[PDB]
Amino acid sequence: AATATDRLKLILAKERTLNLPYMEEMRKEIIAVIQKYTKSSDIHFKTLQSVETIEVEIILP
Amino acid sequence: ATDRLKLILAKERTLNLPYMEEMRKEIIAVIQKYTKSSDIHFKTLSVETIEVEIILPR
Repeated sequence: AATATDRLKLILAKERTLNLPYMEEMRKEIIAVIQKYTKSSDIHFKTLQSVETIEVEIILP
Repeated sequence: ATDRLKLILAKERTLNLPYMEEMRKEIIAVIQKYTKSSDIHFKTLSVETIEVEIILPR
């Protein structure tokens, strides 16, 4: 319903064309930081215009 | 013209998160650690969203 379970959402957008070989490493660390301050353990992260959005859904404790 | 990056951290504005703004700080740090970007813009806008637009330097 419109009440139980607190979520947090993180989006990382970039040029689909762009290189950046560390995106992964960055993803991992970014998530690591969130878990640190939110103590969350339920984390969902998927990838997909021509913009690419690493989407990350985080359920708070 | 310029290669940008953008990040959104969204939450329900009601919800009380003492640590927001710390996460923001830290998270930016990580991004800088990896992008080395000297240019960063963050603003806060039912749903509170923290947006960080980042300009890559390389």
